[PDB]
Amino acid sequence: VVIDDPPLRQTPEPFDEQSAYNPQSPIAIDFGSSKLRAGFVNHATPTHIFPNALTKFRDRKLNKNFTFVGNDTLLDQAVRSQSRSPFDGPFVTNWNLTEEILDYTFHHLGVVPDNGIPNPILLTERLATVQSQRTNWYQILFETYNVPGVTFGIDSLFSFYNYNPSGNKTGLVISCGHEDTNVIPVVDGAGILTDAKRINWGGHQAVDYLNDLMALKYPYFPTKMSYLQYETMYKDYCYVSRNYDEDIEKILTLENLDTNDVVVEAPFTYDWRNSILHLFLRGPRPHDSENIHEQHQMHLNVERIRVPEVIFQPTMGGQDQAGICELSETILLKKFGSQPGKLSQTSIDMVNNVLITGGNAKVPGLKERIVKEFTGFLPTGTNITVNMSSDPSLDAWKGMAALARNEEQYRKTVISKKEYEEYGPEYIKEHKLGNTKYFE
Amino acid sequence: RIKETKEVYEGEVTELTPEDAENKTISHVIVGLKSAKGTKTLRLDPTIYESIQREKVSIGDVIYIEANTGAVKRVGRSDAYATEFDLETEEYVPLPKGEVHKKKE
Amino acid sequence: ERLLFLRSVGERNEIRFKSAHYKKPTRRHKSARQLISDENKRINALLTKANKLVPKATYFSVEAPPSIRPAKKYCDVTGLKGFYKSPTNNIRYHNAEIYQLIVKPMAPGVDQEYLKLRGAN
Repeated sequence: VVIDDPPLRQTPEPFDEQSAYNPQSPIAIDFGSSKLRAGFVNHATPTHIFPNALTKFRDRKLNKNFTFVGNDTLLDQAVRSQSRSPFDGPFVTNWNLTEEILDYTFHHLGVVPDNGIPNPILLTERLATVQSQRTNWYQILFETYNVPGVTFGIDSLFSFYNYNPSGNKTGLVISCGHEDTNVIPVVDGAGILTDAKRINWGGHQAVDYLNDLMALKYPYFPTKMSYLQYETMYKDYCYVSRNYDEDIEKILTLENLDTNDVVVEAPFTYDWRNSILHLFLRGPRPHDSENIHEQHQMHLNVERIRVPEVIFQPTMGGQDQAGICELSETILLKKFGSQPGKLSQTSIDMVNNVLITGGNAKVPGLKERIVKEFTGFLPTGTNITVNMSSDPSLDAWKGMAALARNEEQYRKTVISKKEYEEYGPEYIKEHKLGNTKYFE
Repeated sequence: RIKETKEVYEGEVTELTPEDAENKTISHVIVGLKSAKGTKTLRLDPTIYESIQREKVSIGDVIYIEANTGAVKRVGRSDAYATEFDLETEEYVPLPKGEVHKKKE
Repeated sequence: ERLLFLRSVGERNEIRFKSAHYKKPTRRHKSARQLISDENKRINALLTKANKLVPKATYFSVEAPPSIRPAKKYCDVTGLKGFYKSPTNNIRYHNAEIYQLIVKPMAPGVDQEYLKLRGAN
């Protein structure tokens, strides 16, 4: 019996400021999929990381309405519990709250304002964003703030630009993120969004799935654990099996039971081998209902594989869509000019360049899984090389930094306020790092 | 005493497309075979295509192809195609974990 | 007490970052599903105008289609192979003791939240 307590511990010093700055230098925000970070362009690493959450916290002895938005939630647990994200689903439903978030970020940057904003901005758009949300973002960043430089871009494609700085590389980009998982094919550094696909399942849905299975495994439990406790035991106690099918027969079981079968303990106050239900529920050791800790204890690992393995079979999550393997197979073989039987040359170098990223892809065992299934459907003898990032959430920020180092690419990606005033909000610059047109 | 080579193609029938090219009598057939180490594609004469038709082979079946003798033996439907119906007479067999093309002397 | 730390940091956050004469436009507040319906109506209006150019969309054409391979079946309560499904309950179950221990004495209304994981409720 090895027990783990899951309560969140965080009480840092307050986030701060950098007064020394250049007003003409661009600034980068990396919303992306994980919705967590920002920083100055000239630095190699992001300066600040925010939880993307807002707390209304009335202060006593002077009763006014107060915003405790952002990283202040990490300081106090009650302020953390009061917090909620601006995003409703795939997109933010609270635009003035986003304005408050952005102004908090600008103050934490340490810039001295000039008119609206004196500096160019780097912005990550969500893939294939809705036109009304495009207009909403335009009226956020240009009419409200008079900005010299505005860019639109996709975070996983920024990741591809980060690990392919030349900008003329074929490749296949997968992104497993907090909200959704997308597949995007890239040809000569220009991604094709007509052939791109995505699944609505994301990391947040995975933690919700774990919470649902956890509500089902013990309907009667003395303690209600928080969302972030579920997040911690998801990021610490879920790994990808090499293949689901044989590993669900022997569910780390018989001999491998009581070697890796971890029991999860709450924060505060006929044979056992014969019953399969008892082995699933209370583990290998005999259950003692009298112990208050063991009544508060909970046996996990029973299926810690199901939670990452929903992305390959999305019908387990209720969504009637194909998985990562099937979409990657039909992109690599059926589409992009490859007749069924050989890979086209673009498809060959797509196989040679495959990147796993997102920041929700830090679950162990994903690389070997995707390599084995890529070997499964491809012709024999084709070399498969899949590249993995050390911090997969951090790739898009370095990507827009590396584009900002590329002066002609940056000049081709800036939208200024005069174009938004003239062609209106229907128009977008067709970057290789941007969304295509809506119709046709 | 005779020396001999045995060449075996094995795996799941991914694709099966007979080209007729009438001038009834098919010209040839293209056959794709899938294993755990990858897949291949094969070009076959119409006689072994008819012998394939006499083992009731469809897409998803696992077959035995010998290069020289040209003998065909079906093994059963694939494990990935098990849940098309809840219970069916077709024997379900896993994929060959080796390569498709095996040779021995 | 306790309020000094939070009071001080909130003093640092709250006072510049805006253009002349702009404020909250008190716009209508909608949830996300509302935005999907309005966007769907928008390209619907565009295509009905075009019908009276080629059909293409962004948020709906990146939707992953359903798979052609039949998906693996799993038990609803345990998660192994669902060899069997109960006729009355429509619940996938693994074996006999699972059936008589969970599927039979299940308290009603739990079968829909069982199927809600697979979205068959």
